[PDB]
Amino acid sequence: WSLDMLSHPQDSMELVHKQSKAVAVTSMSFPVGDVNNFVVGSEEGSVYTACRHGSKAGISEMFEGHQGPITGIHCH
Amino acid sequence: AYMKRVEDVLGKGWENHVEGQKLKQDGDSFRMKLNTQEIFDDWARKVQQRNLGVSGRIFTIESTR
Repeated sequence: WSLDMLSHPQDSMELVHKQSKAVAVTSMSFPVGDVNNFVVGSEEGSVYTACRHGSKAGISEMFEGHQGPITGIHCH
Repeated sequence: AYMKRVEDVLGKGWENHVEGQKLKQDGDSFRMKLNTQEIFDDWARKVQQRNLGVSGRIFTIESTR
């Protein structure tokens, strides 16, 4: 969204994995530099890296190393 | 002319922009306070009222007095 126009999203798409199931995100975070490869804290596990530009935008891969539902993420 | 100045400055997405919506509303209401066809209506009625017996008064080319 621009900070000017807000009646319509500037650029917008969903976020689904290889399967067409939803990605209940929770506190995503862009890494340093805005390389558009923001990490997404999903609902539980299946934390993803997701791109914004190109046809490959969105969900890149799933890594699971915990089973409790995710609450946050951060980069540095 | 000011409105076209505004949108040429602010792009065609212009009311979507934070201020353009405001200036749009204001120019519109200001425009609604300028549709003067009522003046011609009522005044045309007064003219018609006078026209009933005045506008073609040549009926007495050299009227008595």
